[PDB]
Amino acid sequence: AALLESGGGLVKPGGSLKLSCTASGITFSRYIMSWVRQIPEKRLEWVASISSGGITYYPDSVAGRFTISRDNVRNILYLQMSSLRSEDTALYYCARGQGRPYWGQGTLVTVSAAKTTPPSVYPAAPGCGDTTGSSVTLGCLVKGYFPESVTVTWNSGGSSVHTFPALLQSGLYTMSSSVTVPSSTWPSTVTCSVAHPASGTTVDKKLE
Amino acid sequence: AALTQSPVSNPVTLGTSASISCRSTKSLLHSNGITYLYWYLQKPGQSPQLLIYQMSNLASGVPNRFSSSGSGTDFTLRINTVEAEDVGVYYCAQNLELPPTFGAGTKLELKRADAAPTVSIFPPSSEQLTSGGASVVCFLNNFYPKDINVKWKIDGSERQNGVLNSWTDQDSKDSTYSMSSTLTLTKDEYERHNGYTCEATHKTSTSPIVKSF
Repeated sequence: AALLESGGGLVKPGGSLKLSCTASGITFSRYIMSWVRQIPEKRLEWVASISSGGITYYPDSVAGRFTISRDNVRNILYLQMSSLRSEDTALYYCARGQGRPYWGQGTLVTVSAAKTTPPSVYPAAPGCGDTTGSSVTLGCLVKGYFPESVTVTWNSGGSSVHTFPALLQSGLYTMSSSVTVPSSTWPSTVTCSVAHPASGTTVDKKLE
Repeated sequence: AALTQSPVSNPVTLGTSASISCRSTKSLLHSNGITYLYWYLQKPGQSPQLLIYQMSNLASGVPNRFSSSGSGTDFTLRINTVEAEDVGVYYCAQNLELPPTFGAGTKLELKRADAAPTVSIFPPSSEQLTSGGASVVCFLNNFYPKDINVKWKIDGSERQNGVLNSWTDQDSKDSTYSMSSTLTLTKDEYERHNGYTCEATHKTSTSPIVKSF
């Protein structure tokens, strides 16, 4: 049993977008299917619901701009958004809330005018004259990107990782990520992999 | 149907039980005998995870350290033998009637021994320099409690202008806190000085853990 949202992306204010949701092991036509959303600030917000009988419910916030629908044959849930507003930016989830709630991984919807930009990755390694050896702190600085959604990976095997929340500066996002390992293994190539799908970019830099 | 929970739990000692309260303006007890209350968890940088549904049914994968009880209007999520990995924000919610409503979430606070920040400063990378930019970064990792200040000194002078700080949530394995401090400035300005210090004044020792190059 799995629900999969899709269709999210960057859209200009006043624009429109259609989210879809497929499912495995769940027959949409039998329940009150819903769409919910969360702004990184947290706390879910109900967006729309459609009963088994096809009755639609919407909160005032989207009442005449959003349209929830369902294709009972193909078993697909839709969310037609229109006259998109900045305050609509969030992660949208497809959800079967009755009984045991099930929801998808979510799809990001960004309502902005700003131009999307790939991230600039800068290595943070110990310069000249610094306490190193017994466990050293290495890291990668990622700045100059827009669609916040960005993920950093260190060799795919990190437990001493520290990914810091991204802060917005002059319209561009900047976040850093630190790692730590003993110098005894320091000379074994340390590389950070920064992924940023909204830019279709993936940058990797091996420190020192 | 408004569900209300406190924003933060009282600090909890690892290995002991934690309690997270939640209240609804209306009874969630349905005539079929089932109480339509569910709990989900939001960990730092992950998707919401269902914990309990219908008041007392654990979702597969959820260890039995978790349990929920309560009347139709007042509920308690209980977590026994709290582990470091339990940190995050616990949300109660109701699926009794439309429209679906949710609690504001309660952040589970984990208590542990004081710890000093392992500071690490880094000078602008050659790459960033070739692009005209010059930002100096220094981490203050794995400290406790999350209270700290951080101070920058350019050539012995106090600079707080172009400084940006970012804090992480409580570590799911260390129960500690980490912070990042980045002093961003023009390459021209950067070369206009030679000494850069990262000061970390934690509520311990009374003596700041400075680092500079």
